[PDB]
Order: sequence, then C-alpha cells, then structure tokens
Amino acid sequence: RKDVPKVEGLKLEHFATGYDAEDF
Amino acid sequence: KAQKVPIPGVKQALEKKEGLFRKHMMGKRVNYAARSVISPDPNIETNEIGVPPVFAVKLTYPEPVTAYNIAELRQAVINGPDKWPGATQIQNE
Amino acid sequence: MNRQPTLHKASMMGHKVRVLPNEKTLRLHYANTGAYNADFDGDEMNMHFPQNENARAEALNLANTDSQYLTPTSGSPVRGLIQDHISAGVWLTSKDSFFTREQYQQYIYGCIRPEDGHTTRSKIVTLPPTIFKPYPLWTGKQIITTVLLNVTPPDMPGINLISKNKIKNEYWGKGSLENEVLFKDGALLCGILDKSQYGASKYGIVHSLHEVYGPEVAAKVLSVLGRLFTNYITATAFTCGMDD
Amino acid sequence: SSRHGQKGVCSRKWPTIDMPFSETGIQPDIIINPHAFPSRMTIGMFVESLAGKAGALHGIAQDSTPWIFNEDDTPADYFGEQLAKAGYNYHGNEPMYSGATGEELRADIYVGVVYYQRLRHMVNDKFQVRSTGPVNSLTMQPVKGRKRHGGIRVGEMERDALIGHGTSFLLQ
Amino acid sequence: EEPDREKIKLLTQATSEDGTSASFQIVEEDHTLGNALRYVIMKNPDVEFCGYSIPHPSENLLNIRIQTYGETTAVDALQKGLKDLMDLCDVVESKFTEKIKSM
Amino acid sequence: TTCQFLTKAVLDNEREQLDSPSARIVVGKLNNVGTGSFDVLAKVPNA
Amino acid sequence: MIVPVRCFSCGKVVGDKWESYLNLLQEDELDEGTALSRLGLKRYCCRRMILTHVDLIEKFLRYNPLEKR
Amino acid sequence: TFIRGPICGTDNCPSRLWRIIDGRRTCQYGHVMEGDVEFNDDED
Amino acid sequence: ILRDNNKSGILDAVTSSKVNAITSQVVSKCVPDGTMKKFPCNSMQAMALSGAKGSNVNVSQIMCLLGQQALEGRRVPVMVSGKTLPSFKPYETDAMAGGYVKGRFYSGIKPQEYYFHCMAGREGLIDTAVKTSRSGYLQRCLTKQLEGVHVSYDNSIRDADGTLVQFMYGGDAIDITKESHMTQFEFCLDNYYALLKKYNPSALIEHLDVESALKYSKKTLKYRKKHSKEPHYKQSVKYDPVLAKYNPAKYLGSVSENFQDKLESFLDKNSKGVNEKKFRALMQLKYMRSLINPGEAVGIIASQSVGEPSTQMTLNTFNVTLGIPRLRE
Amino acid sequence: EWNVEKFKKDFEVNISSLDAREANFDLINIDTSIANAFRRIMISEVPSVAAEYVYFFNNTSVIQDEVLAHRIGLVPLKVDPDMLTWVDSNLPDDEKFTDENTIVLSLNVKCTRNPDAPSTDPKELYNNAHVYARDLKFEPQGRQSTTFADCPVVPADPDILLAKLRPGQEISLKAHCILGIGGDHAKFSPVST
Amino acid sequence: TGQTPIVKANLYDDYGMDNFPNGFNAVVAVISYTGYDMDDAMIINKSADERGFGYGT
Amino acid sequence: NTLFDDIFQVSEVDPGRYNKVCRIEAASTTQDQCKLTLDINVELFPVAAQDSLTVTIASSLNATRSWRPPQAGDRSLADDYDYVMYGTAYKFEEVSKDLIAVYYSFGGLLMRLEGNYRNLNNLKQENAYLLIRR
Amino acid sequence: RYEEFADKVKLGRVRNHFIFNVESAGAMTPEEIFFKSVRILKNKAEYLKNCPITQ
Repeated sequence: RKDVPKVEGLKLEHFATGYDAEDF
Repeated sequence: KAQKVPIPGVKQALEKKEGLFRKHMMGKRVNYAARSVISPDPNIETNEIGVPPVFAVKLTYPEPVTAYNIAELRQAVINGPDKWPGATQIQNE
Repeated sequence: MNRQPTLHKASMMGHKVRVLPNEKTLRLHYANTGAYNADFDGDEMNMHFPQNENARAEALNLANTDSQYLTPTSGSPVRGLIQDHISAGVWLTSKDSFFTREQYQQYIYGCIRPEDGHTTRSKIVTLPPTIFKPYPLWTGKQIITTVLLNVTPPDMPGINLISKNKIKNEYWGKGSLENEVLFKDGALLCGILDKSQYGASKYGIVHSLHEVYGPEVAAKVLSVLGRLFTNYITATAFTCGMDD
Repeated sequence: SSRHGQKGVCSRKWPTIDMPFSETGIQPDIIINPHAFPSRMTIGMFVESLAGKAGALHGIAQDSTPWIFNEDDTPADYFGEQLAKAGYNYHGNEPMYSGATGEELRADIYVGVVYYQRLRHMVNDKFQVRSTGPVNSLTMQPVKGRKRHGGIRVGEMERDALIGHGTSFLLQ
Repeated sequence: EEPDREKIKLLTQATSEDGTSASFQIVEEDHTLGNALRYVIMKNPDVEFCGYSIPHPSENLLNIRIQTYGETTAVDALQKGLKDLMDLCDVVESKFTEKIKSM
Repeated sequence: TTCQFLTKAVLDNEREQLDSPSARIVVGKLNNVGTGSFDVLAKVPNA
Repeated sequence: MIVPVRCFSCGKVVGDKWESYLNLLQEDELDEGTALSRLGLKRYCCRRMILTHVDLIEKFLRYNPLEKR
Repeated sequence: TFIRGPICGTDNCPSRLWRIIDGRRTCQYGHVMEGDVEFNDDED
Repeated sequence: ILRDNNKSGILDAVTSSKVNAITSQVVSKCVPDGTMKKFPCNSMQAMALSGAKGSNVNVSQIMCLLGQQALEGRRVPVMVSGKTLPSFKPYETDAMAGGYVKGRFYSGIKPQEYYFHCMAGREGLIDTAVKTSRSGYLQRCLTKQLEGVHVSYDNSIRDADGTLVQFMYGGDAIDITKESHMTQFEFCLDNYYALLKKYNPSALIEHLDVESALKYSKKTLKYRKKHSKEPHYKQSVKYDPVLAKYNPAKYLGSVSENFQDKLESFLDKNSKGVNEKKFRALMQLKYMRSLINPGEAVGIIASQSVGEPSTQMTLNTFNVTLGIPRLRE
Repeated sequence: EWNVEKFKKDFEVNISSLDAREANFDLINIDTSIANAFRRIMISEVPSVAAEYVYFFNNTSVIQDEVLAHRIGLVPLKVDPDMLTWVDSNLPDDEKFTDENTIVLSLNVKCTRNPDAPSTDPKELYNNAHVYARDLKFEPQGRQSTTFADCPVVPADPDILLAKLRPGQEISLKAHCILGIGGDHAKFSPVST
Repeated sequence: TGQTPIVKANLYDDYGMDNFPNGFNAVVAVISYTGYDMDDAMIINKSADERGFGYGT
Repeated sequence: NTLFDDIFQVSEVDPGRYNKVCRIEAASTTQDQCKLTLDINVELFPVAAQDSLTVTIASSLNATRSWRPPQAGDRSLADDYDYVMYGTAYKFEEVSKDLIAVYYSFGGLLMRLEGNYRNLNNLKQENAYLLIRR
Repeated sequence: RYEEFADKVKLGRVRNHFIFNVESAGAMTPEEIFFKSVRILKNKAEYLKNCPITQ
C-alpha cells in the first residue's frame, strides 16, 4: 500500500492582493 | 354490428373518454384562459400571481360604465390596447 | 389557477392579479406550492379567468388562497414558508442576533409597507430597545413582536401560545430554554421559529393566529414574514461549504 | 445543469451590481441555493467546486476519475494536500460577502468553479393566451390546438374541483 | 420652466395631514440612492423613523417612508436629507483632488 | 357505456329531473351544490 | 469558436494573451507552469481563459465552401 | 400581402382583407361579417 | 441456505438486524459532537435539524457511514456460485459482501460498495414507472357516484335527488377545516378575551334559543352516569343524544356526546383562579360557530379524501392486501 | 451627533497607488452606505461609448451574423464621453443618428491566398486571415474632421481577435456607436472591476 | 463558446471530447442570498449573460 | 423606582455555542438565599469568572410614551449604572415555602431570580428595567 | 484552524476603512471615473431637490 508518485516539484501561488512579487 | 377499420357510426362517437359525451360536455374548452411556465417570487403577497405584460394586454373583462367608474374608464379608453391600463373594444347599447 | 393533475380542491384556487412589467412568465409565491405540490422547474399552470361579478365574489369569498388554509383531508395546514425562510428563522430569532437602530427601522419597513395594505394603525409603531446604556440594540426576537404588532387589529389583545420546536435544548449550550415557544400578549419571549411554527405543521404560530383572528390575518403574516426572511437574507446570507 | 444532476431554471436574470463581490471584486455567475443539496447529497459538486480553485493555477490532468483512492487516501485528502502546499483556504470557504449591503456576512461563503451545461428542451415557446379566438364548427367550442393557440381544456376532474369549493358561478 | 413630476410622488394613501408622516414613491431608482439617502436622514434627530423598500426589483420603483416627532414635516426632513448628501459628495471630492496633486 | 344506459332509459320513458350536477350542467342550469342550493329574491321597497 | 472578448465574471479584456505558449515551449522551451507564470498571468478568476479555451474556430475553417479543394 | 375580395358593408368602407390569429380574418377598418371559419377541420 | 428462498431470507433478517447495531454505535456518538463545526454555525445541520431540507439519515450518510444497502427488505442478491461480486470469495460471511457500506459520501465509496449502492437505485426507480395510473380511475369512480351529495339546510346529508344518506354530517356536523382548535381547551382559556369578541355574544345571543339545550343535555349527562358500566345491548335506550332533537345551529349548548365529555373533563381536572361560567359560554359558542355550511359539497370533498393521498401508496414489500389493490376491493 | 462639518474633520483619503488602469486608494470613517454607492455607480451609471447598431452589408465567413455583431459592441473604444451626447429614441431612424450622437465605424476585409511555400504559419499562408480590432477604421461623419482629429476613435486594446477568415470569405460592415449607461447592457461598463 | 472542463477525467482526453466541448466553466457561489432560488432554481449573473454566457443557436 | 437591590457574585461564565450572550450564574453575597441565572451581552459588558455585579431592578427612570434616542442635558436613572436592559416578567413560581421565584424575559434574554421577601414588591409587569454596575 | 493559536489571536474588520480598487476599461483614467461617480450621485441628489411634489 504505497501511495502514487508525488507531483515532483510543486510550487505556491495562493497569494494576496495589491502586491506583485513579494514572495522570497 | 356490420361489415382495416370501419367508419364510426353515431354511437361510436359517443362511448369512451374520447368521443363526445365525456369530452365536449363534461370537458369543455374555454375562452379567456392562459397557461405558462411558473416562477417563484417572495416579494409579492402570498395570495397573488405575478402576470407578464403579454397576458395583461390580452385578457379583457367587461366593465359596465356607471356614474362612479367613468373616470377610470376614460383613462382606459384613452390608452387603448397598447398602454397597460387600457381597453380593447367597447360595446354600444 | 390550475395545476393539471387536479386531485384535491386546493389544486384549483383563486388569486389576485398583480401585473409585473419586464417579465415573461407567470410568477407565484413559494408558500403556495404546498397546495399544488408543483415544483418550479418545468410545470404548467392554466390560468383561467372569470367574466362576471357573480364569479368575482366566488373567487374571493369561497375559493381564495386564504380560506384554503386547512385541507379537509386531515385538518392540517397546507401553506407555509419553504426552504430558506425556515433557515432564516434560526438566525433571526437567535440570541446572538443583535441589530442596530437603523437596521431595526429597516427590516420593519423592508417587510411592512403602509402604502399597500399591510399596516393597520396608519403609522408604523415600534418598541423600546432591550439595551439602553452602553449601545442601544434590539433583540432579533423583538422584530417578530413588531411584525405581529402592526398587522394584528387593535381591537384585539395579543396572542398567547406555548409550543415546541424541532430544535432541542442541548444544541444551544447549557441550560438554555430554546424549545418552548412562548408568546405573551403578542411578544416573543422564548424560543426559535422553525417548520414547527410557520411551515406545514399544525398548532404553530400561524395556525394559532388563523383561529384567533380569522383567515385574512393569517394570510398577511405569511406575506410579511415571507419578506422579512428575505430582506434579512439579502442582508445576511446562508451557505453550505466543506467545513460542515 | 452541473455534472452531478442539479437541474434548475434560470429563475431571474439578476443585475450584477446588486450581487455579492468577493476577495478581489469577483462577482459570481450561477447562484445555487445550499438548501438544494441535503436532499441530493451531491458532495461531488462540493469537491468539484474547490478543485476548480486548485486546477485554475496548476496544469496536470486533475484526476477526478475515482477509485484509485481510499478513505485514508481520500482524493479530497490526497489532493487535499495541494490545499496546504500553496497556502489555500483549506476549508474551501472562499471570501465572498454581500454587496447590496456593504458588509461582511455571517458565513464566509463557499465559492467555486463548477462546469455547467445548458439543456436542449427549452421553454420559450410554451405559453399561450386567448381572449375570444376562433371556434369549432361542430360544437361552437374553442378550437383545440397549440399551433392555432386556442382551447385550454377544463377536463373531467376540474369540474369535480369547482364543485368541491361549493362554488357554481365559476362552473357556470 | 418645465418640471419633471414623475420622479417624486407623495402617496396620500399613507400620509396624514399632520405632515409628520408621509410616503414617497420615487421612480427610476434602486438600492443606489436609497440606503445612501436613508443614512443621511437618520442623523437628523427629529426623524423618528426612516427606511426605504424597493417593492419589486422588476420595475424600477422606490418607496421611502419618513416619520418625525413633530416640528419638522417629512418634506422638510426629506430636503435636508438631500441637502446634506449634496455636501457629503463634495467633502469626498475636495478631499480627493487634494491628494492626487501630492504625487 | 352511454347508449347502454340509454335504451333502458328510452324504454323507461323517463322524466329526468335535472338536479344531479353531472346532468344539470348538460342543460346548462345553475349547479345546485352550494350557491345554487337557494335562490336570491329582491325586495322592491315602494309599491 | 474564437476567444471571448471580456472575462465573464470579472470583465477584463481577454482577447490579448492567447498566443504565447508555442514560443513559451519553442522559443522559451520551458515546462508548463514556469511558462504559465510570467507574461502578465495574474487572476484565477480569469486565468481560466488560458487553460479553459478550446478555440474550435480552427476546426471550422478547414471546411471552406469557397475555395477549390 | 393583401388578397382581394368583395367590398365591405356597414355603409363605411369597401376595404380588403388580411388575416387574424388562426381561425378568422378581419379587414383594416375592423369590419368582419359572418361566414368565415376556413372550414376548420381535423387530420387523418 | 443458498438454494432456498425463505431460508436465506432469515440469514438476511438476522444479519441486518445485528449489523445495523453498528450504525447505532456510530450515529449515537459522532454527529451531535464529533463534527468540526458545532450546530448554530453548522449549516449542514441547521437545515436538516429545523425542517428546512433533509433529515438525519442524510446527515449520517454524509458524516458517519451509509449503512447496509438492503434490496427490497432482504439484502444484496447472490450469484449461482455464492459470490455477490467477482471480487469476493464464494459463500462469503462478511458485512461487506452482504453490502454493508462502511464508507461515507465525504470520503468516497470503494468500487465494490459503489456497485451495491447502484443496486439500491435501479430497483428503487422502477417503482416510478409502475404506478402512473393506479388511482386515476378510482377517484373519478367516487366523484361520479358522490357526485352532488350536499348538506341540506337541516343538516341531513342528502344526495341531489333527495335520497338521504346521513342524518348529521359525520356524527356532529363539523367541518374538518374548523375543528383544529375545538379540543384545544387549554388554548382557548389563554386567549379568552380576544376570542370573546371574535365570537361576540353581545349582539348575538338574543336571536337564538339558549336555555333549552343547556337543560336537556344535563338529563343525558346525568342519565348516562347510570349506565356507564354497561355493554351496548343493555343500554338505557330512553334518551337519545341532544342533537337528535335540537339543531346545533339554533340551540346554544347542543353538543355531540364526545365534545361534551371533553369540556367537562377539562372543567373538572384543570381548575385553578380559573372560573367555569366564563368558559362554558365560549366553548359551547365556538362549537356553534364551527358547524358545517348548509349547501357544502361533502360528496366531492370526501371523494378527494381518498383520491389525493393515494398517489403515495405504491410502496412495496419489506398476508393482507395493502394500498390501492386493497382499496379497489 | 453627526453634522457635515464633523464629517470633514475625520474623513481621509489614502491614495496608495494610482496607475493608468488600476487605481487603489484607501478611505477613512465613511459609512458603508455611501461607499457601496460609489461602487454601485462606477459599474452602472457612468456612461461610455459602445457600438450599438451593426449593419452588415456582407458577411461571408464562418463566424455568423449575430455572433460577430455581438463582439463589436464589446470593443472598448478609447474616446472620452462629454464629446458625444445621448440618443433619443422618441424619433425615427433617419433622425436618430446625427453628427453629434454617433461615432460611425466600418470594417472591410477580404482574404485571399498568398503564394508561399510550406506545416505553414497561417499568417504567412493567407493575407488578412486575422481580423484584429485595429482594422476597425473610423469614418468621419459630419463635423468630425477636426473634433476627432487629435483623437481618432481607436479600440482601447487594438489586439482583440474579432474574426478569422479564409480565402474567398469577406466581412463588410458598418457599425454605429452610441453613448449609454452600463445599467442597460454590459458593454457600456466603464470599469473592469 | 465551448470550453473544456478543468475538473475532468483522465479518459476524457483519450475519447477526445475536446473535439466536442459540451459546456463551460462558471464561477459558482454556493449561497442563498436573493430568495428567487429554491426547489432547484438558480440565479444567473446578468452581466455574464450580456457578455455572452452559454449562447447558442 | 427601586424595586430590588443586592450585590451579586458570578460563579460560572458559560459561552455555550454563542458569540455575544453568556448565561451567567450569580449568587448573592450578603444573603445566602437568592440566585441569579442571567443572560447578558458579554461583548458589550465583559463579565469574567468571580465578578461582583450590582443588580437593581427599577420600574421607571428618574412617565413617557415610547423610547426616544437620548439627547442633550437629560439626566436619567441610568447614569448610575453601566449596563441597562429592559423587558417583561412572565412567570412567578414558588420553589418551596418562602422560595417564590421570578422569571424575567428581556425580549429573548431570559432571567431567573428566586427570593422570599421580594414577593412584596415584584409584579409580573411589562415594564421592568434592569441595571448592572461594575 | 490551529490549536496553539485557537484563542491567542482574533480577527476583525475595521468597519469604515475601505480599500477601493478601481480598474479601467481602457477609455478613461481610473481616478477620473471615480470623479464621475461622486458627481453623478450629486447629480442625482440635486435633481430630486429640483423636483416639486405633486400629489
């Protein structure tokens, strides 16, 4: 009962308003 | 009682739900009636029905003129059958 | 009006006509789906119309939708809010629902209009707020007193009623009485309002007013609450998500 | 209709100004009543609604094809992880208050992207009305026909309703 | 001089001749002015009751009601409800032009 | 079975009385169940 | 059929960006989401009109009734 | 679209014909006199 | 017990009785308490626990578990081998191959128990295409025979050609649409003064007989206290009830023998500062106001009290004939 | 106690960012009833220029008559109002469009095959296969020889894809414009969000 | 205006149902707000419809 | 005018599935007889565990028609006290001999008091102001 | 939705501090259409005042 191959390489995009590229 | 499908005699047009006596006497079609799809509305009275203007310019009702309703009948006949509180035809004496 | 499988006599009732511009279909209130059991998704209703004044009285005083409040099959009521007008009662008559002063002068006039024949006293009469000194607020249950104050005729005293709900006492916390509906002289003093009050359920609030005041008041109170629980719904929505 | 069996008429074309905005200023398209669900229990519409969020930023074939997935390995808890690997509102209740008011509301409002359809058998050719109309030559009754637009039938068992109200100048 | 008397109408089937209780039927309107006007009227302390209700969203009508304690009619309370909402839309604008010019 | 019930009514030579509503509508007489079960008479005051 | 002019819910004009993903994979040569990020891609209340659109007008135009062959 | 026939009566007009909804016909000055049902009938 | 029908019907009825007790041990502990959102914010229960839409089955099939999907009372059908699916060992002794569905609709149901739940659909939907004209002939069989039976002006139920049927309507000449508070004696005490001037006796009690039915009843109230311990053939047959002499529309206090004994039982037990002469007036005047209307179509109205509930009784087997095929006989 | 003097002493505006498309500015101590109404009017009641009546003299391509008639009305025209005036529908057709109430547009495109060799880029393969919005040409009617000379009527995003064509096909139209409230139709809307 | 689904099947593509897109994606708010929507009724956005929404001939 | 006064002691503050109103179980300090089961809006008037409230039921405020919003210069009875409510009684019940208990409903906010001496001076009136200091 | 911050922090809205976002249609600058809105309401305010009450 191994799981399915995890999506190698997700990234984060649910972010805020009035701001362009303030994720570092 | 005689010799694909024969011709209906005068009894044969009278005996079923189809035929005459159960369809055109118990079940007469009417004048002054309409039907539609219905729709909900909470913003009116519960004892009311909201009617389109298509139906409000068709279904007439005879209003006899007297000394009190002449004023709401002038503004009926001034409007005529395109402005909603109006009249389609008047009957003479 | 006439739904086509017409089994019982409440499937062919009498209505009053309100012409609505800018529309295309016949348009009926929700609470008169109890008597036809017609759902608003593809049904046809033959609207017949009488042509003489011996029939315009017999479409008001024998076969209106106001004498058709009780079905003769069992004596049960057939007319009542329906889906969301129930689920606004639990939010309006809760003990957390507080309203400011402008809101309490709003939801009254949002549902009650003197300009149509809702009021009696020719002037909307109000109540004092249940909080004075910090910040004056009216309780949500107190609006239900106010709609039952305006439309009941003034020669009568208030209502008195003891009844239950489908909501039990353990949900609202510890030791809280919220199951005994308790009206005293027209004032709601305890208890939320459910299908057990103004649905198709016998011995509610609306079925109580139907016997005390006559069927013309019990038709108005459904047409007042049926816009009180919508001008509140337009001011506060109700949802169903994935948290539940 | 959605893809779970939720039919429904377009009951009223509602103006976009008196319609609740959202997080951004997003206004929705199809308001469906949450009282419709508990008789239906179509939770597949609820999990489609928040994976439309979680498909609208990511680009793999979102496996809504079921049954590679257990109760422990729930696909709303297998790709419920995607809710927490980009910082989503994990309970799905997306921000959406009323407008006609000007306030935030009691609930946060569940909002999503559900694939809707549009049905064939439409209803824009149904209603008819008749003031005095034609007749029939045998009986001088109004003539039967949808296409002549005459003759609403008061059948056998509506005559036996108007008697039931006790009235007779309607039946007359 | 041509008046346009469709836009106001005092419903005399809801108005006492005391003047302190009246009922205005506006046309061509909606929630846009209504809540904005009613908020202005409710600051006049002589106004005992003021609320708006759109009767039905299909037709573009509007009903507001104003009751007063006396010593001000509904019309003398309606106009000050409109006289301030003029000024309140100028305090917004004049504060707003003075902030663009500092960029 | 309409003309089944006619031959044993023709040979009865029967006076139909026109008071059952399934018979009373066929001649178009006012239905006597409710508001046709009494008659309204007007009283002229003067002579 | 062709790309809609206006976003349905929001209302931004979306007859603008339909054309940069061949060059995102032939001139920029990326994978999907890196090419689904840069060029003015902002709101998943209207980011659908990249992923969701089909552009069936290409399948009609091969059925020209006005040209030989 | 007009189709010609005899004149009208009423000592008003000689007007010609045009049709009304599905069972009769009128004129432009409204006068309709009896004898017009198209011989309305069945199928099959 | 696989080649018999009645045997291995018991095997169903023993199993599902025992394995629905697991649903007891899950519904009785989770759904008021284990939920993530408590009730007054929990919108899924706020609809179902108020009468808005749905009930606690639909609560539990979303949160707890589905339960057994028993077909037509018995259980999941079986193949010839002894398997209920090709995913099972034959003659399988299990809840799962019996069709007990452990999962819930929130986390989704496995490929086996999905297939059993589709068995609970396809045999349920075919009741819809099997009843469409059961009671179509039956209601128009009554309203042609009870076609014009109306109350007359002396309360004798008479058909349209004079031929009598009953002597008062149903025993006591009350419409069902007016009686709903008639035995709510606790209620009419509470709102006495409001219900006084609705049933206003001031301009009323001088045009109808008063002190006749108040006296002849109390013969038959006293005279019936003798022969209460008697069987029906030994009954003292001297005195008929009060309605057999006196019209209820005319004589104040003339009251059928079931309503008289229930005001008195209210006026003997619950008497606290509560009077009785204030209250005997109203609740014998309310009986007077809530009579039938002379002329009412009780021939049609009764014949719709057999018709309109009968589009509900096509329900089928979990003896005596049931539903409409009983009612046709 | 509220007076409009007291509103003035505690009302503030923080214009945080102000761009040529998407402005973002804060407010302080105003009630929601006023502040929704500013949202309410900016969608509905501010008028704008939009194409209203579309006269196709010839439409031959695959995109139908009524669909492409709908898309042209959606085209945001970069023309400030208080240049046109309203229409008035209480007067007939030949009086309803003046030199003052109607920007008059027109669009004429034919496609024919370009000799090219291939697997072929369908811009290089056919002449004028894309009908962009920047092919809509303003036609000066009436006094519009200098009063729109500085600002010719340009679609605000000239890259809108109005149609695709093939050789043989053509679209030959004439589309009037008008000034109108957004409360009627959703093409007069002077704001994205 | 045919649009592919975003919540789709893996066997949606092998049957090639992108060649015949049946439907469209609509931002749905599960909400009871208006009161013109019960008994399976739904309330469209007008400015979605006036900007093209399930248009069809 | 003053119909009742004591200084109480809150024992248990129950939020209980709400957000604003807590059911408050107060007993007297001076007497050891009367208990107070009270509902108050804890958002406006914060009551923590083991507080000391001062209930004073009044019948007037020192003859009006209806509640007007307050104005300039008027001095009330409510200036003494920092939380004031308004509502009716609906039920008098004796728990035992010399335990006549009262029930006040402030439009939805229920209250239970239980005394022996107050039977002289509580009537089940529609007018009953209720006031809390501290 | 955490245990550690289940009660140590609360969330609220400042009920008068709005944040308008005004995008554009491409015809007008966004600050100018906000000037049009605040005068249309003033155009709507004067016009009722300049309207006399007949019946």
